[PDB]
Amino acid sequence: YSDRVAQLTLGNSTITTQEAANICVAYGCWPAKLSDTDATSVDKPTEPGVSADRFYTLRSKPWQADSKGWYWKLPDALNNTGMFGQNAQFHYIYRGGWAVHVQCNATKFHQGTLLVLAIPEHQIATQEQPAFDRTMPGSEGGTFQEPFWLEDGTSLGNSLIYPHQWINLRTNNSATLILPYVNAIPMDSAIRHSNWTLAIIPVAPLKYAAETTPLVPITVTIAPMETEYNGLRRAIASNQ
Amino acid sequence: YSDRVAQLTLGNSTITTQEAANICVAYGCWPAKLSDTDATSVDKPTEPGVSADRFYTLRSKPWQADSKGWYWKLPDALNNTGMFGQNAQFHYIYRGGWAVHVQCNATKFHQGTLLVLAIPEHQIATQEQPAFDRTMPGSEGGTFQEPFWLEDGTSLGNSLIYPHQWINLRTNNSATLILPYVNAIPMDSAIRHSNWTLAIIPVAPLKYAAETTPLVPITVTIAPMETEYNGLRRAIASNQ
Amino acid sequence: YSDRVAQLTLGNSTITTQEAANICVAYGCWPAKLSDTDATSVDKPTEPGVSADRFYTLRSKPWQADSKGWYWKLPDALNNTGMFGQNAQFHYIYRGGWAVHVQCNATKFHQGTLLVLAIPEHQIATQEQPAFDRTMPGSEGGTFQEPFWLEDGTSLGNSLIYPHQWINLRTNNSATLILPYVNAIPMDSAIRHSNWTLAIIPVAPLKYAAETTPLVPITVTIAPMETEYNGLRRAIASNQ
Amino acid sequence: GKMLKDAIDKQVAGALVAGTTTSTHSVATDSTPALQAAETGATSTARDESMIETRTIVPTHGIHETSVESFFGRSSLVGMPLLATGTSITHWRIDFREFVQLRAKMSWFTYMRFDVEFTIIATSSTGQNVTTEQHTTYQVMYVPPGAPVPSNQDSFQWQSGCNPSVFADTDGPPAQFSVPFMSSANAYSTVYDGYARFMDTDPDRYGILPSNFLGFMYFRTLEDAAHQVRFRIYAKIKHTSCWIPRAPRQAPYKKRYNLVFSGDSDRICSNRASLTSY
Amino acid sequence: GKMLKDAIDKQVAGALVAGTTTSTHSVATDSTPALQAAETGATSTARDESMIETRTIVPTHGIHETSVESFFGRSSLVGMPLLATGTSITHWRIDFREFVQLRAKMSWFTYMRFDVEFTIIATSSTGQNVTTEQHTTYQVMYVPPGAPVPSNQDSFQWQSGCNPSVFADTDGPPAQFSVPFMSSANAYSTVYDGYARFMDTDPDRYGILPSNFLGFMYFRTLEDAAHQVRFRIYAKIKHTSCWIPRAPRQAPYKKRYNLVFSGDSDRICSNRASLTSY
Amino acid sequence: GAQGGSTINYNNINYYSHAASAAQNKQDFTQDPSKFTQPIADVIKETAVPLK
Amino acid sequence: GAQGGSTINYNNINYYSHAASAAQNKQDFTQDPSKFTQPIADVIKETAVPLK
Amino acid sequence: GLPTKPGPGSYQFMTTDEDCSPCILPDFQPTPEIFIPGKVNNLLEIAQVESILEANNREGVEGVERYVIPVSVQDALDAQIYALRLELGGSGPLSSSLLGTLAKHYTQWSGSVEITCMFTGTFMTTGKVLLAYTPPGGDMPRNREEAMLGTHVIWDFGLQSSITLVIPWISASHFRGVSNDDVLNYQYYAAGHVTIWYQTNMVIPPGFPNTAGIIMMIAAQPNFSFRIQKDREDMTQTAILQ
Amino acid sequence: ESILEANNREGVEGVERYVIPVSVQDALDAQIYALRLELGGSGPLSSSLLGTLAKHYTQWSGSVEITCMFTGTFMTTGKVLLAYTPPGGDMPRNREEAMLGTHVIWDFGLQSSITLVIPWISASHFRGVSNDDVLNYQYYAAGHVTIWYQTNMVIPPGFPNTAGIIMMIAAQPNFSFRIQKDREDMTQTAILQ
Ligand SMILES: CCCCCCCCCCCCCC(=O)O
Ligand SMILES: CCCCCCCCCCCCCC(=O)O
Ligand SMILES: CCCCCCCCCCCCCC(=O)O
Ligand SMILES: CCCCCCCCCCCCCC(=O)O
Repeated sequence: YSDRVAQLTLGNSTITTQEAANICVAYGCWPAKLSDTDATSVDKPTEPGVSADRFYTLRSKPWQADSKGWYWKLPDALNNTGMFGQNAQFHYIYRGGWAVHVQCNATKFHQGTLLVLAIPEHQIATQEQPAFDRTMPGSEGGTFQEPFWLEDGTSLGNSLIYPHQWINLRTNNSATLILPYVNAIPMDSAIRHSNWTLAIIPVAPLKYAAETTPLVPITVTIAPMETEYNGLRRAIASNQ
Repeated sequence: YSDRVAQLTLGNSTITTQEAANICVAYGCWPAKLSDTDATSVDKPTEPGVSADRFYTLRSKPWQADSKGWYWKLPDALNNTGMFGQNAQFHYIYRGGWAVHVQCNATKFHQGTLLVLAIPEHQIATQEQPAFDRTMPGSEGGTFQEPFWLEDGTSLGNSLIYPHQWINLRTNNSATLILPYVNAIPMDSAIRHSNWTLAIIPVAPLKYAAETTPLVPITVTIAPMETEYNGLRRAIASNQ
Repeated sequence: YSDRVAQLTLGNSTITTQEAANICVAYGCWPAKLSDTDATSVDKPTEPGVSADRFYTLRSKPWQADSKGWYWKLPDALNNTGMFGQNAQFHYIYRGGWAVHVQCNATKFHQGTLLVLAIPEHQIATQEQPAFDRTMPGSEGGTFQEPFWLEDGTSLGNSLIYPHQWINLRTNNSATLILPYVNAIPMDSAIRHSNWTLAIIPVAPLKYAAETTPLVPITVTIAPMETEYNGLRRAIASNQ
Repeated sequence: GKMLKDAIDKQVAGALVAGTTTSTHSVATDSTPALQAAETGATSTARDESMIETRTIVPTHGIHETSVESFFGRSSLVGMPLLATGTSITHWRIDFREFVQLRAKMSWFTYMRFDVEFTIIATSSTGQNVTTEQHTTYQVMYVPPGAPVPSNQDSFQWQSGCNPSVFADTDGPPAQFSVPFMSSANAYSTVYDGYARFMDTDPDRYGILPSNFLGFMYFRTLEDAAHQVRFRIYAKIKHTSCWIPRAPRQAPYKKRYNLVFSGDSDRICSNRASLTSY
Repeated sequence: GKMLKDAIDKQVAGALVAGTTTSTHSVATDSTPALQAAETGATSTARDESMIETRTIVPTHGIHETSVESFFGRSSLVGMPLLATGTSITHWRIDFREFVQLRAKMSWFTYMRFDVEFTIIATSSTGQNVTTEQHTTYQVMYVPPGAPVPSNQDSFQWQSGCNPSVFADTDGPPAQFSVPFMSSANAYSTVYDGYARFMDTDPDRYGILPSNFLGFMYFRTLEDAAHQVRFRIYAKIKHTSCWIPRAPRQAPYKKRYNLVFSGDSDRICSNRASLTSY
Repeated sequence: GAQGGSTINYNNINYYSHAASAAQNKQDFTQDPSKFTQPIADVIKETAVPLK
Repeated sequence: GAQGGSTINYNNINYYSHAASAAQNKQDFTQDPSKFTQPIADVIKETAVPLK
Repeated sequence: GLPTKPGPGSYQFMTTDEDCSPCILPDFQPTPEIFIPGKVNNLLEIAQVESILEANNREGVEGVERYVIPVSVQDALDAQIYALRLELGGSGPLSSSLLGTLAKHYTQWSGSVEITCMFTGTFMTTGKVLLAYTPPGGDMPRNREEAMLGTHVIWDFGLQSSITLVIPWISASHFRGVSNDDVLNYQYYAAGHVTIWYQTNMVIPPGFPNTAGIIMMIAAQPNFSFRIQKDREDMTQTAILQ
Repeated sequence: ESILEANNREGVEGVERYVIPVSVQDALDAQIYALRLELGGSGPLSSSLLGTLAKHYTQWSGSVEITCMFTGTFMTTGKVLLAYTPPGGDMPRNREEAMLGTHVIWDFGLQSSITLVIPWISASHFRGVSNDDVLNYQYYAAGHVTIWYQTNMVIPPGFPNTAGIIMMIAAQPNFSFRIQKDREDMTQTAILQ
């Protein structure tokens, strides 16, 4: 009856929103565990359960007048966080989906629109091949410099092919996306490869009913979903 | 479940409103074609269909502080417009109903109330018998000079006997009326006689939460409904 | 019993002739409406009925000693006439057939023969590509300059392949042709394309039993048949 | 197998001409088959048997050489682009109007729906146009309207990722390929009494139906040519539907994109000095 | 026979486009199909019939020219190695990234599983690049990663005991061969957001997925060439599976092994002087 | 057809996928000459007088 | 297919051993546009209001 | 590989080949066929349609007037109106008609032909006409006495304006040659003569037009056919059209 | 659906080309936007998902829909007229002329977005994608899309007097393409290294 009110409970953690639009389920595919027919790695996976399948909140971002956008690689952004981070550090290979929740509230006296992209295999470039601090920026995420080109020589306008929602401040204060695992192989290393990029790009700029511009943060909350890990060894934190 | 949201599709044209009140259907009578028992003219009518049964938008009016009201004769106001206008020009006699939609949006920071009358056989007078520029004002419509007397020596207060809605800015931004054909004969000439008058009269004046008064237009959209025409000859535009 | 006496009733209009030959029905195909299997345009057509499906009389032509012939494009010739003309002006595309009636009476003291061609897709040329005043001459029609070549580098003698009748003054005073819609597409624009040309060419010259040559007019009467129109917009009169 | 039965169509040409029944003499006021009226526009209905005394004739002659398929179903030249050695590139605009024999055969009808078999013969020659030896691959690229045209022999347009191409040898067998009915319309039009554009009545756009025009064939050699190459482009029309027969072209053709003719002397057949002798 | 039935697959392209149902006028507060909410990320559900009064249209148009198979199922140039006369040896690194038309077509998807038909056209020419006569066999050897590469025209690597080779004539018909889906992965990847190596984050190994790289084609003439040979390598993608559509490439390609673009003027479509006129 | 008289009898075998690839059709199709020779509302039988 | 309308009907005959040798597949496969156009947990029927 | 022996005719291109050939656009799906009036399946449907003879081919007559044979009030008996060699080829009046222009595309013909004549005088103008067909072997008939010995119809001017002379297929062989090719002696195929004579006279009331016209029309009968396509003689070009 | 590069005015760069301005008007019945309905060429539709697919094809058929999303404040009101004019003439000059065509009227409110369905209205079953001049493919002119103020944009005192529409476009299920062709703007002058 109301797809404007949602509650998301994973593990010991629960999100609510009174202004959602709906929930985007990418490609209509809920995250799912790997079947014996597609699996190759012969060791028995570790499935950590609620210790890792829970919402984690990243540090907030201020939405400024000039903001071009922000992005996070997954699992990259959560590789140093909690028991997800530890399971990803201690295993050679990892698989799983995501529950992404972007929060940004403002007033009925504000206007502005965010585009919230989950982009699979979002390889990035500009006039130059990017360094590690941009390809794998960590929990703090990176920023766009070519938001029009979607950092990749394509166009932002056509990125609605990717799973997305909007945050249009007159309508909603939050976007929710459920992401299945996407890859060309069954499992893959968490430190060497980013399967998804969460991208939040301002399209209509942020305007206030006065010239005094109070602080309007954007906040990202991400839960891993249906995770497996194989290849247990020592903990390795980054591909460097 | 919601009579505040409406959609009206006639021909190649569609209206929407997210703040309607309901739809007024005058005398509970949906427009209908003329039956063989009441008809007198022996020739086979032309029924133009979607070429004429569609919404037409008149030019908008500014709602000013001093506004006394506006009025349009029907079919008079549409006699020079589209294929309705052409079918009405080329035939001696015409019959049909109306779908009327009055639009006026303002803010939650505004107040004011419009009365939206559909008055059948609205013969008008003042201290003098009126000229043609007031009895048949065309697409631009006329203005009231005696809104209290409803231009006719009656009273505005008692005109709620006529089919009506209000536009009260705290509640709705649009009024919709469906009008059946009304006459004492089966068909009648479009250029010589006006069966209905659409009257929009301010009752509570327009007030703004500041002294700076931005432009608040009123806009009329009218669709003919269930039309027939008999007596084909050359096209005659006006009774002059 | 008598194919010399005919009556043609379309709309509010009726033609008679006491010297017909027969009625030519081109390709044995009575005009017919467009079926859902061949139609492409998705909007619901306007079918004006009797308001347009009626005989219209063009201005008459004098048959002179030197006359080479006359021609009219269809729908071109009727595009500014009546409710046919208005429906053709207000729609992007049009389809329909024709009922053509050529009148020319003279005496039992006269001789002469007219050929009455309905030529589909009659693209014309001479020593030069023709201007608009000849390709789309309007209600007044055009005149042949190369009647032997049928204005098109073919021959008049072979144009009996086209639907035709004769007016041989010793036999008949009128020719009637019923024309189906012909095109390579389902509908087409009335102002940009002429599907048929009505051509009236003297073959045996007009001779009188005296040297004093009274006025012998030719008169064309054309009724649209089974018409549809799609693509309603403003009225556009010509392709210029 | 039945699946291979799908790729076989048994098709038969066995329609015969009409026969003749014997008839005898008729002396009556009842039946007058010889009296006609050409004013109606109908062709005479009178037959042999009703005009003279006939014998019986069993029909034996076929009609298949005048079926529309057989009449159009052979190859004819439609394009002769010359590839020079300066740029080693040429093109042919695709329509059947450069060469008069096929165009005049098509002028018997208004609308025509068909497929096409194209055949390309390449011939190398010297500057003085004497046959010469040159073995080289060439490329024919179909360039549809809106695709960028190659400007040189080495243009990267000849990649041909989306344009179809045929590669063949100048001294090999002729390239050949078929094409379905490609018009946006439901038939092609041999003649067009209209304008190519709205809001325009320029004489150069009268009689121009752009739905007949499917674009261009472009031609290069894969290396720079040593001698000029002449491509001869043949089209055979097949699987043919035809509507609305016309008076066929009689005056010679003069222009590719309109029906202009001389019309100086209004006659077609030759003259004689007297109608009552040959 | 049923055994030959195994080598035949009856396959059908008869999927049609959606039709149209007639509709009538609607005056209600019940059904509002035109009101949408793009914030959800769903595309509009409103259809023709619910927005205007429609007629009925029977579907007649196919969709098969935009099936992924048909869209990729033609040959495109992917490699143009030049064999000089000094060493008579050349090679081409195998990937579809040198020539932009096929690469841009592939950029509509993330993962792609296909087979390949390769076609090789060899052309001989002079130093000034004019076509010339040269009849000689050439050898194309597939050299997979870890196999030693030939260093000369007479290297004993061209034995080819384990590398597959194709031998064809420079002035004969084009060599052609098919290839199954060879990736160690379960699809190829058009784009890769990762590093080619552990313990390394060099920019030159970002976006490099080495499971797309199946090695090299090496080319010699079987004798020492008298004239240079240009091999044109065409690939047709077939039996195609595609996953995860993307925003297609819009900026021109600049490098073979990364997505770098200029991005100096942020626009794609052309400009006008006013939004309310053309 | 190893010959009946004027009957050519052909098995068109198309080796390619598209129907447009097939060779030319050898069927004789129906002839309706009267849509062009007798294109008139009222039939005029041969033995009758045409007018009246 | 010697023609139904827009139905190409092909017998792909592979002469070689490996399936990869076969020509291109002419089947039309299932289209599920709604995994991309309606990728939302709660279906929104066309006649309803989307939000709430 | 299957052992084969390519034989003679390998790699030739014959313009009348009936072979399947690879489609350059194998995934294309054409627009449907819609109904159009007047579908033609066989060009003998056109040949059975009457067309006007360019019959008044006298030197000096130009334009539409070449389509009307003069007919006058005679001052002498049994006069000749018209003479015409029965020929589908050559360049005489039959050559420019619908049947004649189709015959330009073919080498051989068989079957009966009909000629329909329409009188164009005033209602009050009377006359009787003899239309004769003379089988070959000799010359054109010199007088009406000789012409009447052949196949002939006698035409009375009246309410029914037109007449048919059916020229029946009378022939030693099943087919004739369309052309009159001299080097090849195709005059062997001479097909006879058509002549028109005054059977009585054209008679007029005082002061009426003393000259009227016949419009001759020709078409093929249903027993008619053509063989061997050939190039049309008079459809030529000296340059590629631009 | 994908976003139209609709604000293609000379001087607008980057993400801002995706937002059509909408302002408080001081005059009645003003025009917001004008757009020639074309899958080919280089105008705003050419860079969208549908437009970029059309770059690979020669011919098209079917209905198209345009979804518009308003981005003003919650308190900002307005009514908008979206018109589709079938071909034959020019772009409609005033709202009186544009309303004679297919059109929807949009009320800003809780449901943020509207659809104007541009229905397949066409003499022929297919049109040409391109506007090739030498070949007169303007024959295939497909009409006009225009946007008008139906009433006005109205704001509370001191709010932003300018907001935006984000236009979005997609094909309907009755749509198709024919004849693959090379993409015009995907070129190279050298082999990539
Ligand atoms: C090269 C492959 C695609 C080429 C398409 C060729 C189709 C040609 C049909 C020509 C029909 C119109 C003839 C004409 O305008 O005179
Ligand atoms: C020569 C026989 C073995 C060669 C294998 C060729 C397979 C090529 C598949 C290329 C897929 C990746 C395309 C790319 O990286 O851009
Ligand atoms: C390679 C498969 C061989 C099938 C071909 C068999 C011969 C073709 C059939 C020809 C049918 C018509 C011949 C005729 O009877 O005139
Ligand atoms: C050498 C064995 C001959 C077998 C080949 C028979 C012809 C190939 C079948 C083609 C099937 C599809 C053709 C079609 O109907 O369009």
